[PDB]
Amino acid sequence: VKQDMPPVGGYGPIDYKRNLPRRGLSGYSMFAVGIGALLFGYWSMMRWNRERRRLQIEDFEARIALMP
Amino acid sequence: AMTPFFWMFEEREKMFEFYERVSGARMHAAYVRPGGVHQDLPLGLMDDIYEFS
Repeated sequence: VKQDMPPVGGYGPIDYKRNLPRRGLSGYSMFAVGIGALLFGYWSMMRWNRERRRLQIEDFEARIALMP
Repeated sequence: AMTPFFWMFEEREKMFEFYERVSGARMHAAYVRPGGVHQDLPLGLMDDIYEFS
């Protein structure tokens, strides 16, 4: 009998092809994401700065009334 | 470019293992005499090359 190493009935298929997911996000919408986060931060920043100006004028009134 | 070197050297270590199972040497397997190939491959190797593919 003969006992070499053949392919056992023909092997299954072998992949070789390239693949890229191209993800993605449709980058103009990603610019919209960035500009939205930017303007979100500016809105909250504006609110906090004006409330802190209010409190800083209160500390001004403290130093004014305490002074004489 | 440190790391892709290392991913593909682990793959090359697998192929050094295949050369070792064929001949015995790590790298400098002589193994190809004139007049055909000497000391043909042992039973149980083609499936391993298929898995590696």
